[PDB]
Amino acid sequence: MWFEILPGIAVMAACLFIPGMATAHIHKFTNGGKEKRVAHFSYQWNLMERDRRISGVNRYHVTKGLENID
Amino acid sequence: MNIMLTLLTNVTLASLLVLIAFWLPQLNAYSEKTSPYECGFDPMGSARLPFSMKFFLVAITFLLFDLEIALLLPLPWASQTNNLKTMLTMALFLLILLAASLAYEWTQKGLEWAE
Amino acid sequence: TYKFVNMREPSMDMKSVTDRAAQTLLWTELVRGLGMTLSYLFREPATINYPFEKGPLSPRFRGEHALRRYPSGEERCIACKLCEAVCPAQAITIEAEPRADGSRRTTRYDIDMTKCIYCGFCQEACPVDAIVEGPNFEFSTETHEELLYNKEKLLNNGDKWEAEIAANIQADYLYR
Amino acid sequence: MFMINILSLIIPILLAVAFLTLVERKVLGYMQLRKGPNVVGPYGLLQPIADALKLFTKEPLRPATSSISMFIIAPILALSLALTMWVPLPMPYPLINMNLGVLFMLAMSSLAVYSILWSGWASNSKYALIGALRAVAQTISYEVTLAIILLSVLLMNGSYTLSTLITTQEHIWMIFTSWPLAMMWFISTLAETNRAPFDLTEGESELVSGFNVEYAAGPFAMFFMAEYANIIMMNAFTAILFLGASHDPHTPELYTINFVLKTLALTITFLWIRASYPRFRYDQLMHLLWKSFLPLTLALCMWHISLPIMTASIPPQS
Amino acid sequence: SRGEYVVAKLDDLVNWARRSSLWPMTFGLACCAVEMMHMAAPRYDMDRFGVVFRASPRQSDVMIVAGTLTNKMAPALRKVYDQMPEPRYVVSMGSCANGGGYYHYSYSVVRGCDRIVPVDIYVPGCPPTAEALLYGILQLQRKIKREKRLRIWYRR
Amino acid sequence: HPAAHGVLRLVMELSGEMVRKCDPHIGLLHRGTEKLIEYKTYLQALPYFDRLDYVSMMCNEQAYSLAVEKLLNIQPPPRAQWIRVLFGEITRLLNHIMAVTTHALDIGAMTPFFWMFEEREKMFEFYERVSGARMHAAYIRPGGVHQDLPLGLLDDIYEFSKNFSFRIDELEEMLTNNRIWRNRTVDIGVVTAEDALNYGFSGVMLRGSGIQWDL
Amino acid sequence: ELVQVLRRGLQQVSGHGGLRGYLRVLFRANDVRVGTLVGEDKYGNKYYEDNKQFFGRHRWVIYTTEMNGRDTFWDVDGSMVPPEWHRWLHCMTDDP
Ligand SMILES: CCCCCCCCCCCCCCCCC[C@@H](O)O[C@H](CO[C@H](O)CCCCCCCCCCCCCCC)COP(=O)(O)OCC[N+](C)(C)C
Ligand SMILES: CCCCCCCCCCCCCCCCC[C@@H](O)O[C@H](CO[C@H](O)CCCCCCCCCCCCCCC)COP(=O)(O)OCC[N+](C)(C)C
Ligand SMILES: CCCCCCCC/C=C\CCCCCCCC(=O)O[C@H](COC(=O)CCCCCCC/C=C/CCCCCCCC)COP(=O)(O)OCCN
Ligand SMILES: C=C(C)[C@H]1Cc2c(ccc3c2O[C@@H]2COc4cc(OC)c(OC)cc4[C@@H]2C3=O)O1
Ligand code: SF4
Ligand code: SF4
Ligand code: SF4
Repeated sequence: MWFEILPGIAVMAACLFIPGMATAHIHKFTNGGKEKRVAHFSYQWNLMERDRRISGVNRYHVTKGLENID
Repeated sequence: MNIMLTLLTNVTLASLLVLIAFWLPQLNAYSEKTSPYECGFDPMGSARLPFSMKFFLVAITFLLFDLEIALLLPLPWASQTNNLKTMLTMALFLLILLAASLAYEWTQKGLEWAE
Repeated sequence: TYKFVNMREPSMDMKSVTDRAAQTLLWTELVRGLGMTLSYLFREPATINYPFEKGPLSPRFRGEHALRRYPSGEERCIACKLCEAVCPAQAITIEAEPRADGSRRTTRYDIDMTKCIYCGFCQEACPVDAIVEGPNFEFSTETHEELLYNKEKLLNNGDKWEAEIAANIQADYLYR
Repeated sequence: MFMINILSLIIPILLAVAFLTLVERKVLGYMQLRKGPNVVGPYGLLQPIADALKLFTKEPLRPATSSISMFIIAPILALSLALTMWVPLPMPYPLINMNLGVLFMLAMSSLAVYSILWSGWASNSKYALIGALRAVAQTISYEVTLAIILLSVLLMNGSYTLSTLITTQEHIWMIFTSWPLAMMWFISTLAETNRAPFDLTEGESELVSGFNVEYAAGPFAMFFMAEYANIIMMNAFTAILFLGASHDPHTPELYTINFVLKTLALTITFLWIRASYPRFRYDQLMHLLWKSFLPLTLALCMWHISLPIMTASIPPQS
Repeated sequence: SRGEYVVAKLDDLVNWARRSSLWPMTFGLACCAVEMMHMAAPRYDMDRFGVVFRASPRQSDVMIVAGTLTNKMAPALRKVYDQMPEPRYVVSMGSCANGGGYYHYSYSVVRGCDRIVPVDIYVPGCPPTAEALLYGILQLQRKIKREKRLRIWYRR
Repeated sequence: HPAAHGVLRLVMELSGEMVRKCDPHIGLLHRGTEKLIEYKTYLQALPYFDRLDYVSMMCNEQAYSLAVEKLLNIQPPPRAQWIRVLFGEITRLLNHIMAVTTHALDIGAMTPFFWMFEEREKMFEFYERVSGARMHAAYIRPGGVHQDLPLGLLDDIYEFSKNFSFRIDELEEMLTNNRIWRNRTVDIGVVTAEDALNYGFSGVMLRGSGIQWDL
Repeated sequence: ELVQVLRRGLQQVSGHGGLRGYLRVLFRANDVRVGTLVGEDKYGNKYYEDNKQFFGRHRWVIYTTEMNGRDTFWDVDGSMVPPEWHRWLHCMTDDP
């Protein structure tokens, strides 16, 4: 044997691992590595657009801290 | 926009698979080969003849019961209202009448297939 | 003397009713069937590694036909034609004449292997143990003509399989 | 870069389906006291590749009495919809983030039946028609109950967003709250995926091949891939719904591994069930779903509406 | 030549896939079908060679004629043979299918199924054992290995 | 068709899936056996009875042998008769396994077939040891049996027979109490005792209807 | 325990003459069991037994890679067994 079934299950498990890990890595890569922002409601979208406007480089992910207050 | 790209990608992949399936192999189509299959003997009548539905009344009933899920699907948002006593009375009222509809069809022999 | 297979009445007590309700709602017998299949999953399969591993056979096994010889190298067959008379499929064709030394021998001995039913009646009928069904069963051909055996093919089969055929006969002839 | 994500979701799913077939054969074989594929590759690891290469190099046949446009469109629709159902699943992050992901899966699963319907009708043969009509009856049997079960379960979530289900089950699996709903949901998924003991449309002993009897080569391979991708997808949906893995935002791979293990357990349970039971009769399936599951589901829906208000347990979202 | 090497490799790959995945039609006529069942049973387990039964002729690669073919039945056998997509193979199993066998001299029996369809492998016996049928199946696999369609095409 | 159980052409008139009429067309395996028998001797005709019902070979041989022995006014010896009854019961096991498992396979329960066909294989081995053939043995002859049992066959038959009841138990665990199996089998194809008698039924088709008759 | 089963596996790979012989037997027969060499063939076939296996798996042959004229590294069949080893292998007798 019954443990001769295991190689196929391991191949299938390895194949099923890839989508979630790939999505997480691509989200980190394109979002600055700080996770992809979630916008279920228009308030979150407004926050994202404000972030893009004030980022100075048109990227919502770039974050401006307290080094912009003179 | 992302969902449109996803749909286009999936349909394109499936269509490419069909195109490979139809253009890669060697085709030797002849009349005996393309004839309809009925276990070795030629079919008697047409497959486009009327095929009786014995569950026809359940099929009509499914139309009404399917529309009741549309009425019950906004229930998660309705639980956030201040008038919970009114809301709960309406939610239960709709499910009781739904069950009563099923009880009437069941007792009056509506769920039995025609012979 | 008989028994009934479906003449049992169910108990009507509350305990019995609750057990049956649990069986209906929680699907106990279905879990029993799942347990049986799960049990079989952990057993050793009965499969054999063919062609490396073979199925057991017997000295009485009926296989491909062969024509045998005496230890001197002289053929055993004397063309009595009893095998041809007894064959229920009429699969045997025999022609005979006196040999150059006056011996009673065959000039034609054919077995149509696609007529043969592999019954073994011919080796029972043979009075000198000339025709046998040898142990071989792996002789599938790619054409129909290769299964129409003449005397040369059957004598070659005898020459090729004599070592095993004699050992099979030695192990079974006291039951015959 | 989103295209790379689409491909990284599509290709591994197809590979998992190809090997799922090998797994089913091996599990069924060992449950039947035999071995199953173990020659073509070590432990049969190359058997799915041989099957795929054989099916895509054999002659595809177009029936003489068939309607070609539907005949060719139906397998395309089946496979494309099977691939599309995966995009809102959070593992732990979805490719597409939807407010109503559950409704999206409901609607696309409803649209997937038309592949079987149109395939059976456009084959223009009697067995294919009988299989298509069995699909009609099957959908009528399971759809209402499945929708109401989903609503009853998601009354604990507060929304139809699939990622919220991770937050809902942070401390306890939702199967400890609604196991009576989980049993009926599992059986309804068996019916919805046309799996034994509910595999009426194929009807192999009874209808020879059912709906796709006239399909050969690549088109038949596409139908098979769609069905197995649907098996995996529905079991992943159930795993997300009822057995919620804990998610660490800084180590999402732990959630991914846990979720994949649970999905494999549920798919293996599907294969286990197929080897244990006889096939239903399709009117008996309708009567099971309408006379047993429907009343219990209605009652449990009322109970799950009342319980959060009874105990002041209403979930957050609007 | 590079082209000849390429067609030889593609030839081997296609031949390998076809032999590895042989699907016989679920089809049995008489006594021989029982031994066919014993080939699918645990002891031999034809499934482990990649050999799975499928009812539909459209999803089948091999037809095993396992039993007597009568005159009444010959049109149906020919019809389900013609509905197999190509490439397709026929294995003749048993004396009845090979040449008529015990009923060779009958008014209602076809004297060999190769009068109706072309045959690749003739499996002798009445019935052939499950092991003998398995030997014939592996011989058919070996024969499929020897085919060189691509090489022939290139040479043309 | 897989459900056909051989070369059977069943023509059905259907309203929806309801069966309005069944017309079994047979003769797709008519080989003209009886005329051929008229062209053979009594020993040459025996292997035909092997191939009549290919799941109960020695039972058919026994029936034919009894007919010929009755016509010859002779008597088989006692050891031969005990061998005949023993192998008839082994053959009944073979036939009942085949029937029950193929019935379950049609219904949809594919698993018990594989469990029981290993046992069938062990009984085929018994057949082969005694006659040299796993199926068409031709062992039972109008005078008794062809050959005496080999010197260790009874022990192996005993070893097989002391394990078979557990295999029957596993089959019954799979099928007897399953609600799906009962739904597919209870109240299906009900025949009354008088109808069974008039239509010419015999065996189980009688005994399931309460008629107390075993030959 | 499980560890002893793993040790059996490692002594099985060690018992076939190294990793490459292990891989050769796995790809040549889809079996990696170790048995007592009963004998060899004049054509190169080797015959092993293991009486602790159930009946059917207690005797086997590893075929030669080179029969009369043809390469039999992959192409093997049951007809390559000579009649004496044929009698032993199909359990017609107990004596090799
Ligand atoms: C995995 C999913 C993605 C896959 C990614 C790759 C996509 C592959 C594309 C899918 C198609 C696969 C088909 C492979 C075989 C080729 C079939 C066809 O295209 O070739 C011939 C095309 O040739 C036609 O006869 C027409 C040729 C010329 C007439 C119009 C073409 C004009 C183009 C100009 C060419 C001149 C040089 C161009 C240089 C760029 C048609 O021959 P035909 O016998 O019917 O079809 C059967 C093919 N067989 C023989 C292999 C079985
Ligand atoms: C991006 C990729 C696109 C295409 C993808 C297609 C899939 C990739 C190709 C996969 C090939 C794997 C199959 C090859 C495995 C061969 C197995 C080997 O054991 O076969 C041996 C012989 O090998 C074959 O002769 C050659 C097989 C490979 C031939 C070359 C393959 C080249 C692949 C190139 C891919 C090109 C794709 C083209 C489209 C883009 C003999 O074994 P056999 O005798 O059976 O064994 C009988 C059983 N016994 C041993 C127990 C008795
Ligand atoms: C304090 C208030 C609490 C509220 C109440 C909570 C307690 C509720 C107690 C009852 C719960 C029961 C739920 C079960 C629902 C179905 C029960 C049922 O009756 O169905 C059966 C039939 O249902 C089945 O047996 C299904 C058949 C198919 C079985 C397929 C495989 C078996 C399942 C394998 C394991 C399932 C694992 C599910 C969980 C997966 C994790 C998500 C009825 O059919 P019949 O026996 O024929 O009789 C009715 C007509 N005379
Ligand atoms: C599918 C598996 C695992 C087995 C079962 C099976 C085969 C191959 C072929 C057939 C089959 O079962 C069906 C149904 O029962 C009989 C009974 C028969 O006689 C006992 C008979 O002889 C033609 C034929 C049949 C069918 C048939 O063709 O492999
Ligand atoms: S085995 Fe029977 S059928 Fe074959 S040749 Fe001998 S007597 Fe004739
Ligand atoms: S083989 Fe025997 S029975 Fe036949 S002709 Fe020769 S001696 Fe007579
Ligand atoms: S060859 Fe023999 S076993 Fe096979 S069908 Fe004919 S009579 Fe029956």
